[PDB]
Parts: sequence; structure tokens; C-alpha cells
Amino acid sequence: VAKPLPPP
Amino acid sequence: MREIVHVQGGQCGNQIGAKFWEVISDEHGIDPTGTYCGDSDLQLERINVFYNEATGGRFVPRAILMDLEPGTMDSVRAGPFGQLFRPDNFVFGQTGAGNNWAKGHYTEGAELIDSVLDVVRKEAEGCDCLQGFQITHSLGGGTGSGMGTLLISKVREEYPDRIMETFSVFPSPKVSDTVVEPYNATLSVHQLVENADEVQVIDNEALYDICFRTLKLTTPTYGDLNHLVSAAMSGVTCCLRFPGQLNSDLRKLAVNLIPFPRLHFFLIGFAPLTSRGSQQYRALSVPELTQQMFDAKNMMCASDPRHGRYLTASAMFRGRMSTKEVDEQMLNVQNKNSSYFVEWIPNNMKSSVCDIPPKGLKMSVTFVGNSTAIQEMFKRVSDQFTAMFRRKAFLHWYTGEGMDEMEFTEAESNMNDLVSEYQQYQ
Amino acid sequence: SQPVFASPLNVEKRRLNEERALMQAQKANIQLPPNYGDMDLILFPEGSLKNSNNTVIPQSHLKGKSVALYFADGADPKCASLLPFLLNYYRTMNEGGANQKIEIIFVSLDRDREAFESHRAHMPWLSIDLENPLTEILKRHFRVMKEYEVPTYGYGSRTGVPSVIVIGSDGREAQFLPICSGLEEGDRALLRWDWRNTKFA
Amino acid sequence: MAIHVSRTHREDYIRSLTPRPA
Amino acid sequence: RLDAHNDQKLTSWRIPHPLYTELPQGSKYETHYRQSYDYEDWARRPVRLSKYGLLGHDDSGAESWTTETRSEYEPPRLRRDQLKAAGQW
Ligand SMILES: Nc1nc2c(ncn2[C@@H]2O[C@H](COP(=O)(O)OP(=O)(O)O)[C@@H](O)[C@H]2O)c(=O)[nH]1
Repeated sequence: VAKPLPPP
Repeated sequence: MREIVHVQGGQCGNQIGAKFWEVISDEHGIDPTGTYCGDSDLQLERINVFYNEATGGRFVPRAILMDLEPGTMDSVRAGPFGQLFRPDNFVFGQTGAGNNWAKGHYTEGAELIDSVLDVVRKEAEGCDCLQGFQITHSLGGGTGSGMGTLLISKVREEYPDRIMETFSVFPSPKVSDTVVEPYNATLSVHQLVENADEVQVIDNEALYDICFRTLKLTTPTYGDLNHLVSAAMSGVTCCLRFPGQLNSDLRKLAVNLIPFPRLHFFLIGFAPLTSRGSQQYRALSVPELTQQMFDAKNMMCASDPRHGRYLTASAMFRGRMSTKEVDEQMLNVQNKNSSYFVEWIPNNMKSSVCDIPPKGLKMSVTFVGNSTAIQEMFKRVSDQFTAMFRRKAFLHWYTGEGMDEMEFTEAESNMNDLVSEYQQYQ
Repeated sequence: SQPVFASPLNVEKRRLNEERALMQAQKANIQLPPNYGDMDLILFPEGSLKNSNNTVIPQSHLKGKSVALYFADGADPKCASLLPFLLNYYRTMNEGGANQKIEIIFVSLDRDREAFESHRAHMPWLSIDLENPLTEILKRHFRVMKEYEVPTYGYGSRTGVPSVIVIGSDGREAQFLPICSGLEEGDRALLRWDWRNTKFA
Repeated sequence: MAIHVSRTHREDYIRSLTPRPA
Repeated sequence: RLDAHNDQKLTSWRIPHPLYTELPQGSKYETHYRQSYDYEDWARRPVRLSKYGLLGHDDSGAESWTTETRSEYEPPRLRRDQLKAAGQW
């Protein structure tokens, strides 16, 4: 599934 | 984790086992429709010992109700808590083993072995590693004594490293039901002593004697008698499903008690068993559990232990115990009963701490005892059988199916060898 | 947009964020529609969360917590077996710390009023009540059902009742607890509940 | 031996009255 | 009919005609013990038998179940709180 972006 | 495989054999094993799953479902809180109620952590924390999850959230007991007369298991359907067992967990019968050891064991029970050993090895292999077997079966009828011991021979010979357990009810010397008592008694025993791990006896007229005096009831039915036995069944495996300080495994109970392979026969008590007219007179304390349990008339088998001597025994307390008030007092009952305990074993008696009490009690105790007081009960089994056998009576129905004069004398001689071995150890 | 696009939460999300993006648009180089990272929500209103003794608890209590929605049913025999195990894990993590650590919002699929009362008198944690339509919109938002009653919008059946699931700040799926799932690992899956990246900021 | 109802004080009558009253 | 020293008690049998109407069945008891040592209702008081069957000596239940480890090996400052309510020092 489309996963959340990791924190930059 | 641990699994116990239950098998009900005979008319008595079905009724006793029906009240076993009555009381076990009361301990863990299972509504008879299959669901759980009780919202406690430790009720179902160790639930796999007596139950299997069935992908419906219900807990099917790991029991196989099994007989040859369909009526006595059809009444389990009509009675309460008949819905928990699986329909596949029932081995049907059509002819009905009519109180004949020859008919139950050799001829008619042979074609039902292929269905009951198929279902017991299916439920055994369904888990990871089995712990032990447990049965309830009778020694007075034919479908329990003859065809129940059929299952004992195969299950031991295909799971040798495991253990097994019996709740065997014996014929009575005082009250006489089922005129073919001593044939079923002797034929079950000599096979039992070579394929059973530990066997523990129950007597009918000791159960009536308890319900007359200590329980003080006028006229209840057999449901009360099965309630005492289900209290002992709940006790002897309480620690297999509940924690404790000084735990107890079923084979821990075996190693700690059985000296010698030939003698593995035990006597069972349970305390407290007091009338409700004396519940206000009874302030429940650890010492009065112990003196009640060391009372010859409390016993569930009517063999008097004052005549014999205890060899070794184990007491299993349940609940919240001040355990030093348990075990130095468990010394203290050894010291006054110096003539009731054998001399060559220091610390004849064992203590156990099950940390969970039964229903409606803060604390209870379950007694198991390897004693030489069984030899008198086996002595009038010898006297009954010899009277049956003096001039060839009652047994041509056995020999009409393939019995021999050669093997009945081996049933007599093996069991007289056993009462001999109790006699020297006194 | 997470975990699904077709839910009553995300359709109200993509509505509410959009006219206030219009409010900044006519007041003013803004872009329409606003991004998923730019949308923000209130998940639980003022009068939604109710504690054990039935008094209002504010949403503001939920900072620094690992909050999880526990889909459940009193009559469901899966739920009756997983209920004391969740009671054990909730207990041992609260007083296993100087500050209360994990938290479960009880969201239910009971038959009627008296069914929830029998399933609430034994619950220590917070709960949401049935007649509030927050329960109905949350179960479609997390794709949770017993069987197919209401038509899902091209979706499958993610969980079966029960399934306790840790949630995010903006309703995102944090990390899955497979009680009955593709893993189907029952009665122990509460051990997978970490409390480090699953913080309700 | 004659057996009577639980009202009569013949044989036991305390605990005989409780499980099956008569 | 009591002003003229009524001598026939047949008037008290008109209403309990069948004797099985449960109104005169065990309604009076006039022995000397119940007329000297008797309080308002402490004769006809039912006794507490059990609620879990014959094995139940009294009411304990599973709601009172906690194992010895879970009962006393509890977190320390909660024990510091609840002993403070009952004389910790
Ligand atoms: N403990 C116990 N004993 C029973 C019960 N029913 C019958 N018995 C005893 O078993 C004997 C009847 O023989 P039984 O074993 O039932 O014949 P079967 O049908 O071939 O198994 C009688 O002497 C009874 O005392 C029961 O429910 N519980």
C-alpha cells in the first residue's frame, strides 16, 4: 500500500 | 502447550465425565453455548490443556465420549452442557455391550477400534507435543471394563513414552448391582497392570457413605456422586492449568509416589465436604482441612486404612496457603500417625501448592495415596472370583466368543501376585 | 488518504480542508487542492470520549500516548477470549511506568443498549458510545466488519472482530496488530504493540 | 422405616429442609 | 359477635374452607420459647446455602482470584500509596 513518508 | 486427552468409556464414564466438564467449565467460565464469560486473566490463560479453539471463539473440550449403547450418550445430549463436545468426538454403538467382557473386548468392540483410535490419534497429532491421557471408565459393566481397556492397550502401545491416567470405579462388596461383577473386575485388572501408568480407585458405597454423614443429604441422585469425583478431577489437574508456589505436574505426581512398576494403585480424598448446617460452625482453617483429610471415613474408596499402612502419599492444597502452616503441620500429622506410615521412607508425605481454589471456596485439598490398604479390597475380589470359578459357572457366554480356560487362571494368578506384593510391604 | 480513500472520515477531511484552503485563496501562490501532509483534523469531538464513570474527558489528555481503537463485540466469542489478555496488557503497561503509557479507546459493535452496558462495566479504559455516529464512521475508516453487510468501495475485509489497532494523529494507520489477519497470530499479538513511533502527537 | 414431610421433627429436619423443601 | 362471649369457633372456618389455601397453613406458633425469647423477624429467616453448588461452602468466586506473584510483586509506589492509607510508617 502507499506508505507514509519517513521524517526527513 | 500441555494437552490432556480425555476419553469417556462405559455408562459410568459418560456420566462422570459429563459432570467433569460441568465443573471445569465452571472453573474457567464457559457459557454452555461455547462463548466465554468471567472476564478474568487466569481462567483462560492456560486453557489449551482441556480445550481447543475452534475458529468460532468457542472452546471444544478435548474429550471423546465413547461407548456401545447409544442411549446413555443420547442423554448427554438432552442434559446440560452437551453442546460443548464435537459431534465427530462420539463413537456410536448399535448392539450395546451387555455387561460382557468378552463381547466388549474381543468380538464386537474390535470393529469400533478403527474409529476410536482414529479419532484419538487425530486429536493427539493436532497439537505439538502431548502431555498425558486421562480416562473415566467403569469396572462393573462390559462396555467400560472390557471395551475401555481395549483403548488402554493400543494407546499405550503407540504412545509408549507418554503417560496415562484412569478414574476407575470398582465393584462393591456390600451393594450388588450387575451380577457379573468379578469377571469384569479381574479381567480388567490384569490387563491394566501391564499397560497403565497410574490408576486411582473410586468406590460407590464410599460415595453414598460420604453423602449420608459428612455431606448429610437425605435423597439426592447420582449427580451428587459425580460432583465429588469431578471435584477430585478438578483438583488432580488444577496445577496443569493454574499456577502455584510449589507446583505439581501429573507425571510429577507419578515420580513422587510410585515406588515399583507393579503397584500403581491409589486412594482419593477431597476436603472440605461439610453440610451447610455446619458451615457457620466451620471457620475454615488449614489444620481442619488436614484432620478431615486424614479421616478414614472421608475416603472415596471404602477400604479402611487403619488395617493397612500408608506407603507414600501426596496432599495437594488449593488457594491461598500460609505454606509453613501447611508443611510443618504436614510433619505434625506424620508424627502422631507413626503407626499409620511405613518405616523405611522418611517423609512419606508430599505437599503441593495450587494457587487457585475451586468454586465457592477459599481453600481446598485433594488427596492421593499409595497405600497397602487396597489389598483387602483386592482380597474379596479373589474370594468372589474363586466362588464364580470353583465348578465352571456363569462363563460359557464368555467362551462362546473365544475365551479359554488358560487365560482366566492367568487373570487370577496375576492379581493374586499383586495382592501378595502388597502383603509383604507392611 | 490513509489507510483508505473511501471513508466517511476522509471525505469530510477532503471537504473541510478544501474550503478553508479557499478561505486563504480569496483572502490572498496557494495550490488547490491542499496536500495530504497539509491537511489537519480533529478526530474526536468534545463530547465523544467518555471514561469509566461516564464523565467528559477532553481530547487534550491524549498527548504523549499510544492510543488504539479496539473494535470489539460482547457476544463475539473471539472477543470474549481476547478480552482478559488485553486487560492484562493494558494494566501492566500503565503502572509499569511513572506516567500512564498506553491507552485504548473502546469502540464497539454490540446489538443494543444493554449489550454495551454488560461489556462496559468491566472496562477500565475509555470508550465511545454506540448511538453516536462516530462509531459507524470509524469502522468504515479502518475497514473493519464481521461479514459483508454494507458494500465496501472496492475494498476487501482488512480485519475480523476483534482487532485492536494503534492510530496516528491524523487518522493514519500506524502499525498493525494481527490478532486475526493474514498472520492470524492470536492471543499474543499485543506484544507487537510498540510505543515509540506510535505517539499521538 | 416411615419417611414423613420436612415439617415433622422425625429423623433429620434442619438440612433436610434446605435443598428440596416440602 | 364478640360482645356476648362467643363460645363456638366455627366462624373462623368459613374462609379457610379447603384448609389448603395457604392462609392458615403455619400462620401461628404459641409455645413458651417463642413468647419469651423472640424478636421481630429472627425466626423465619432463610439460610444462605450456596450459589455455586454443593462444592461451594460460601461465596468466593473468580473475581477474588489473584495469584501470589501478581498480588504482592506489584509496582512499589502503588503499594506505598495503599499502605499509606493503612499505616505504612
Ligand atoms: N460413580 C457412578 N457409578 C455408577 C453410575 N451409574 C452406574 N454406576 C455403577 O455402575 C454399575 C452399573 O454397571 P455399568 O458399569 O454402568 O454397566 P455398563 O453399561 O456396561 O457400563 C452399578 O453398580 C452402579 O453402582 C454413575 O453415574 N456414577
